[PDB]
Amino acid sequence: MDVNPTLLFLKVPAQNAISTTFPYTGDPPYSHGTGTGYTMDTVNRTHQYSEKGRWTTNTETGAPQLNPIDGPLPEDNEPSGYAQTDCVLEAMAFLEESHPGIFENSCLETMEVVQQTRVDKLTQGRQTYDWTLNRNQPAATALANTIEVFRSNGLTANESGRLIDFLKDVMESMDKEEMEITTHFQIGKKKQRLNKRSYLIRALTLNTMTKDAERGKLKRRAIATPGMQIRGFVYFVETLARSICEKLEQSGLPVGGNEKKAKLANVVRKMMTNSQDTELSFTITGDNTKWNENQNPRMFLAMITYITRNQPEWFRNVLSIAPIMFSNKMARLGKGYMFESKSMKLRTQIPAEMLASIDLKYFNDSTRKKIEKIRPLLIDGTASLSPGMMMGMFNMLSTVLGVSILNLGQKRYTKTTYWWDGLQSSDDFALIVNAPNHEGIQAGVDRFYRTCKLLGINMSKKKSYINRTGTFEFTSFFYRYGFVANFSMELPSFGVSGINESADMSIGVTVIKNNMINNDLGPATAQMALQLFIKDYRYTYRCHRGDTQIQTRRSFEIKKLWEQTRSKAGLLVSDGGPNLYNIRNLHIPEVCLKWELMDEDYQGRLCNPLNPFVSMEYDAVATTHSWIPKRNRSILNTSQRGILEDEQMYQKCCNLFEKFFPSSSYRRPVGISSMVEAMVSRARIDARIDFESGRIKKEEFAEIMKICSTIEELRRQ
Amino acid sequence: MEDFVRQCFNPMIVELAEKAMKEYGEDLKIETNKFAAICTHLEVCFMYSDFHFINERGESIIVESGDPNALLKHRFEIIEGRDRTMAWTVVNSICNTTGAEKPKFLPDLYDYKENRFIEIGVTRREVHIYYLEKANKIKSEKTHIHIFSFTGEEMATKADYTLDEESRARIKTRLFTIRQEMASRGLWDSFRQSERGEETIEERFEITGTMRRLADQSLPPNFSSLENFRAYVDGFEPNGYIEGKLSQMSKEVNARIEPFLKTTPRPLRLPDGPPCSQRSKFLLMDALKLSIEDPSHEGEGIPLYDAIKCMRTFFGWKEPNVVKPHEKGINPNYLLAWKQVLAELQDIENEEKIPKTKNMKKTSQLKWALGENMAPEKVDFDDCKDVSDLKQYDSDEPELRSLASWIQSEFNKACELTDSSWIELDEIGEDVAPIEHIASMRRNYFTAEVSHCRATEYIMKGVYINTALLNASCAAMDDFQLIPMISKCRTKEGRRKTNLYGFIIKGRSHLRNDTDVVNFVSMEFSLTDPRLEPHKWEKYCVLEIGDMLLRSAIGQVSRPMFLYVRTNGTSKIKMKWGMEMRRCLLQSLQQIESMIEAESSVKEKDMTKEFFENKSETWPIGESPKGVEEGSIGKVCRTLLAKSVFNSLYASPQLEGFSAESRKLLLIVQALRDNLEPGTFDLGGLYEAIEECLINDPWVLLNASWFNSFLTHALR
Amino acid sequence: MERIKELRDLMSQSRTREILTKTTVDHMAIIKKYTSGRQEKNPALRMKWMMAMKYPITADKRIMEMIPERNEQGQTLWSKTNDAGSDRVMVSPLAVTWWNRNGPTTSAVHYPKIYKTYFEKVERLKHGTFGPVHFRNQVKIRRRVDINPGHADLSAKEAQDVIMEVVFPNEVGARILTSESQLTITKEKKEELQDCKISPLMVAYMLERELVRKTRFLPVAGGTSSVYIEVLHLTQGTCWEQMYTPG
RNA sequence: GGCCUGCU
RNA sequence: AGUAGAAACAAGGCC
Repeated sequence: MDVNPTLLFLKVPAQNAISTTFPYTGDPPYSHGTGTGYTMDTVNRTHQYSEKGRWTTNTETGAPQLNPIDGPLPEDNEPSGYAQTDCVLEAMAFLEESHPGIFENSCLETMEVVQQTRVDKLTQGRQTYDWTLNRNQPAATALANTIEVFRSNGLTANESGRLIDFLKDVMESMDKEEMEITTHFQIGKKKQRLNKRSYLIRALTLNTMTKDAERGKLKRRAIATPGMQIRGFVYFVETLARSICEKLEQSGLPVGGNEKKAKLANVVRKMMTNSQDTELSFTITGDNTKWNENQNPRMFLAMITYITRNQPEWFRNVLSIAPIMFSNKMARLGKGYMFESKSMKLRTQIPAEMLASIDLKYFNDSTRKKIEKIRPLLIDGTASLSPGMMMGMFNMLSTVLGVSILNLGQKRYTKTTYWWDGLQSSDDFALIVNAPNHEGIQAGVDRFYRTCKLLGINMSKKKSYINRTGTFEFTSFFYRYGFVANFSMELPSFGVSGINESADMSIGVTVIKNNMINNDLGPATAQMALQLFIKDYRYTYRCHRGDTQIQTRRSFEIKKLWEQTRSKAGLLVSDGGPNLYNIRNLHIPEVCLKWELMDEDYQGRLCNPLNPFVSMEYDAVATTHSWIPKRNRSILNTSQRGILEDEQMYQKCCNLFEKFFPSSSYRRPVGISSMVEAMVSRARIDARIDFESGRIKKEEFAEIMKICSTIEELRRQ
Repeated sequence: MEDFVRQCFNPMIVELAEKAMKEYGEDLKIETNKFAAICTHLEVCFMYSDFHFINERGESIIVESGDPNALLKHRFEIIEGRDRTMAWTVVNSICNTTGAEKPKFLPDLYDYKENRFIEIGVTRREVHIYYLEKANKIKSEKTHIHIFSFTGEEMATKADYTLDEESRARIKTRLFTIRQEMASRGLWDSFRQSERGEETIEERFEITGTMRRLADQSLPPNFSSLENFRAYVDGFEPNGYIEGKLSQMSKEVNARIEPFLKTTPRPLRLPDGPPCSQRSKFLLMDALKLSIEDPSHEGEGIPLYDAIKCMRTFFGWKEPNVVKPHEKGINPNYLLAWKQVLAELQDIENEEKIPKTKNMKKTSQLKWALGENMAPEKVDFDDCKDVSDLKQYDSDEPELRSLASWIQSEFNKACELTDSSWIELDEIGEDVAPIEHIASMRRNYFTAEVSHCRATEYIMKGVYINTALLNASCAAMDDFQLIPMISKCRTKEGRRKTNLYGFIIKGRSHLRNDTDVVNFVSMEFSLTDPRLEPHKWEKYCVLEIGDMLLRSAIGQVSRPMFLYVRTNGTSKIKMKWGMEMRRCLLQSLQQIESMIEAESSVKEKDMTKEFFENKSETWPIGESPKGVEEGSIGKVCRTLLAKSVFNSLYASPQLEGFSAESRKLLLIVQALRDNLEPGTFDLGGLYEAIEECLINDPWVLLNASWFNSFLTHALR
Repeated sequence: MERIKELRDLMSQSRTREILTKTTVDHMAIIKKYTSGRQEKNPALRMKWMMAMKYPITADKRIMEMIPERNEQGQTLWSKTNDAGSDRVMVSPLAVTWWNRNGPTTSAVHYPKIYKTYFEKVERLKHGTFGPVHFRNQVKIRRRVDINPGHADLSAKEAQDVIMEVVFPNEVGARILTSESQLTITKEKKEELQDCKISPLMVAYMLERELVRKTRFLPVAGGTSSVYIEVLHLTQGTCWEQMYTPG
């Protein structure tokens, strides 16, 4: 016998054994070196799908830009970026007609959000391209650097504390002849001055990198991160787009997985069964080829202008600035290139900024051609990327366009025996087409494809197939007369997360529980997952049962703690205690599950607020095991070594402020008063009301007021 | 204009006015009358409060000026002009302390002795109208409203004037002077009219300057400005534009559906070239074990002492010599490294205490085998520009390799049972629910059928080896460490046994990125001659190290004993994922239990017991020369476990790409098998997408061969 | 008194004085998140990698006078090297376990009140009664159900208002509890929290845990009661239903 | 030659 | 050499 697991599909249908086809038990593919080659490929490719457009020289950045809107209609089935303004506007008009008042209500909601949003909202994000350092920095750090630079240059409307005032400062900075930033050298500081054009290019640029841990692809991809000037406009546009999407039944982007499955089941039920005996029904499991490279921000501006019709001009402007900036966006090429010399046995690193002047003798044919083709678009170490979006950032608005295309087939607009419906989430869709005959089915499919080509959307004919309704696929959800469980996609989440002992335990048990609830994880499979998770947990944190004689760095303390305790069933697994978790206990925290079994000494030492250790929703009880792991500590060798002292001092000031304002941690403070002013005013009023009726009496009240007076005198000085 | 409001009003007052306006986003440039009104309000409130300190008990001194005194008391607390947060904080605090009714709107001041809030307003119109306006605005009104006018007249509730006559007259005179002086320039004209407009604020987000010009270059080609585009969109009317250009568009833009029939699918084309070679981190089917029968658990022991004991149980060592050379490295270095390991083992043995972790001397042999000083020197591009060989890093397609028969036989062996149990899982809470008992019974069936399996032994080997390698790499980034390859099994009789597969010499492991490579030298015992499938041992240097006398009926065979020595490398991500190979059990047994539960719904009772004991149902799990062979549930469990284990051992981007692009085709074929009239738009594209991933990975090539076999047997 | 002298001390130095003078209250949050530390993209890999180091965790500097530098066997429990951008020191896991066997002890009577929802779940599971498991095709339909058992029927902000009123009376702001239901909730939870020395923030998170209702869209079959959604993992499956009566 | 760093 | 696969590691930098 020659074992062949694939032959298992000769009896078990593919959807009922699809988990076998997911090799999610091995390491995912990772990018090793630069991501500049991928960025150049993306720029060249998105400029190739629109080469028949109009070429312009931007008067602000002096950069070449390509406009394929209202370009020649495609004569082939290759990817196209020549979207027609009339077609997009008409699709929006029909989408509004089928859902009257959708745009107006969405605009009202977005207006309320815009008028009530604050700058602090921009701190809830991951790596953002800080232009002050030309580097990816956390959202809060980049926001703080931008605010500091604006205040230094004289743009202080952000002091109002409203996000829209920050956007006003962002726009006002565009009209400044020359800005000034600070640079660190290998330590002190140096003031550098940027012209208007340089600041424009730095504010319009997106930093590129390579995407790691990508499952299901042979070649690596390039992703992008925006700056801080464009993120507030993007936030408002995303608010409007999500408001629109929530009111569309053909959109599944803003909802969860189970909601996606419910929407798909509902549409299948409404399409197939209700179809009469003579009507044929088919399902297309479509993926869009080069989705982002053919999404032109000018069409997004057109959609925004249509949606915001009959609205205040300020709202239109603030929601239009984002597509305007993405239409002029620049892409930073990336890390650069590494060269090797075998005879002399050395290696060298060239930054991407040199690609505009480097001699092409060091590159392959592929990279030489990429650089030669992209050089015309290179402006100050960055490439023009006008033709289309780099990666996402408007997934909601792209889904809105896709849902408009889906809604254009209600049989009111086709005016033919065939019609279509379905679900679409950016770069993926399921399309149910009903028509009385195979001729009608194919005519409907052809019209849907051709209308997609008229809006800059392309159907991937290699990754798409059409069968009879009842079986299909959507975002790795395999529907076969009902969605089937795919445990493989969830398998990578069955180890120790890496937060800390208590958090890891809680997260593991909660993940097992949730996959039992949603993803049909079996009882025996759940028990085995629990056992394996506990084994990996003991082996990762060196917390073995203590009765065992496994020798580790942590084993002496665990053995002594084991011997000390009388009731050893109350010890946490991190303290070398037994595992009491089972199918009935997956929703209970370990501390509470073992609470009545702990010894009073151990219980008090573990759950002590005085411990110096304590500083996907999972419940966790605070214990000494909620420590925080160490930090990277690679800062000490870089020029940016002064950030650590600044962080420490900021933490000191914020801790003192919390000491003054107790609720500073529960709800974020609001107010334009400087920190010192607010603290001093609070101290004055508190001492006042305490002296009048409270702990304080006259002499120490006077002393406190004297200290406050000198504090304010020092503030003014 | 603003020169006026700055010259007359105190810089303190104007600064507070600027703070108040910029709090809500107004601009003194556009709304000047509002700025002046705020300044007037703040000054009136302050001078209402100023110079009037309450004495010991309830009554107030109208002091001549701010005096240095122990009586820091004030008849009023100034809530106006602090901040939204601070003003409301003061309001809440004093309301809680004194119990006064909370004002729904921010008041101006709070009088302590009478314990009540006071609202002060300055009016260009007559006082009574403004008073009744704020009376209707302020209901639940226990606060004392006092209203002044720029012309001067006064009013208040109950005709009650809290402030004394002289201070109010001073305030009146100040407002009077402000009004006539401001009129002396004539701005009183604008201040008469601006009152009603000031109260409401109009938001003024406008596009100007640079961002305006950019707005004119972000439109369709036939538009010259954003105003024109916005007007066009506002006047846009749907007039069948989509249909017209659908008619104009060429008919070659189509999605013609190609029927997918039995004769349509084509067998996947596999790459041609030299046969593929073993790439795993250790020998899987060729490994040999040295046993000591140690009653110690999975980690209860010192690996080096266990290795020494396992090597002392075997006698028959010979002067090692090269049998199958590496053919691209130095074989003498491998031989000397093996002898060095032997010498270091003897040295460890002779000493008193067995070290838990042993460092290997960095000799020339291990220096070559572990790749030290191999990385090129990092230089600045300015210092190396004219060097002829300077060029980009070699970035080409991996060399093509043909599929070999050894991988399929290896997978066959990985699915067979053994006479040892390779899994003892942790404990879990005692079962209290009937479903928990059912789960435990099903789990015991699974572990009974899976524990004695070569795939589980491979799982244990990989987990142990990768854990040891990661811990050694982090602990000793500079020292060459010797790590014995140790596993522990349960014989069928119940006795415990420790097994030694060989040794790993780990080199320097200053791993910064997840892809940074740590090199190591693997030395594994075996009985399989390398002269039978040399293409499988391309990167191994195989020595002859001893002889074995294994029990056989033909006297005793006295077979040889080779040592496979090779250089390999691993990564932090690779090591981390190899430390989690036990998810393969989860995948396999989750599929098995999903099948069991699918069959248990149709038959209204659990069917794990019948499936496992009765051996009733069978599934196609392989093909024999006569045809397709089917096996019981246990063989299916073992086969899926081996598939997952080899996915983990032979992970590669090729595997992921092929898995996705072949899942697509398999689902198309399944739709065909269900009579769903499947169709395709570009099948050649899908095939070329599947075939681009088949380059050199033995596992991926074997999977492609399996898919071809499935297509052959399917579609009939 | 103790706060204002510390404020003066911080205002004495030029750098902290500038930070306090220029930083507005609105930006207070931003500077609290200002950090060079980047969030980890692969936490599991680092935790498996960091746990092999000496001193892989961090602790307050207080540990230097609360825990000895070495235990009986001579193994280091903490080091004097500070974290990257903090005053905290880097310490080993032996410092944790040591604290769990020879550290200070306190009365844990408050914790059953702190995490009282979790203890309620514990006791409801303990007193529950099981029954026969019925194997049959489960028609699990996906519905939006409330997960929080002790829901008081308050939204996130509507409940947060009560939280601020009961925990932070003077920081409530301009909001007045309009509904009499919220008012009586405030009365009762203030009556039971007259003197409970635990810090206000844990009280706020207590009351968020207890009052705020939460919804989630899950595949349910039968039940639909808030206490039955708690053990959905234990009462439903693809081919089986476990009859269970929570206590 | 020693020390410093391993996501900055 | 080895890992690996469209670009990298095979330690980095400061005296």
